[PDB]
Amino acid sequence: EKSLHYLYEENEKAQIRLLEDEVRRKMSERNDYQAYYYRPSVAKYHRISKEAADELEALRGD
Amino acid sequence: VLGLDKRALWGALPLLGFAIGHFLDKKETERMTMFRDKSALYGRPAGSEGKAPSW
Ligand SMILES: CCCCCCCCCCCC
Ligand SMILES: CCCCCCCC
Repeated sequence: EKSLHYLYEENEKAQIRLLEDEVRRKMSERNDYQAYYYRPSVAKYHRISKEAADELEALRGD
Repeated sequence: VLGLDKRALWGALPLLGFAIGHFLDKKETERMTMFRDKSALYGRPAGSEGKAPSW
């Protein structure tokens, strides 16, 4: 029965490892989730420079 | 006739390791208590769970 319990645990671990292999393959194929294969690009600096150019339009003058 | 002199008192430490390994084996026997009586070969049917466990 210890062999039965260890075989059940190892078979469920093998099934979860196979399932996470298909999940990681489908995640890296389409780049869908933010966690693993997502290469993050931000538009923060473009918005910062556009906001700064918007404040600089008010300060033009004499 | 044994030949263990006064330097044989160092050997209590490997027997302590034997006790540590035996305690860890007992704890792993306690960890594997799922399917203790639910196996199809040694498991009695329902209504007879009032007896002591086999191991
Ligand atoms: C030379 C004296 C040897 C015995 C005393 C020192 C070692 C003790 C070990 C105790 C292990 C539990
Ligand atoms: C590797 C474990 C050493 C200590 C075991 C203590 C057990 C009570």
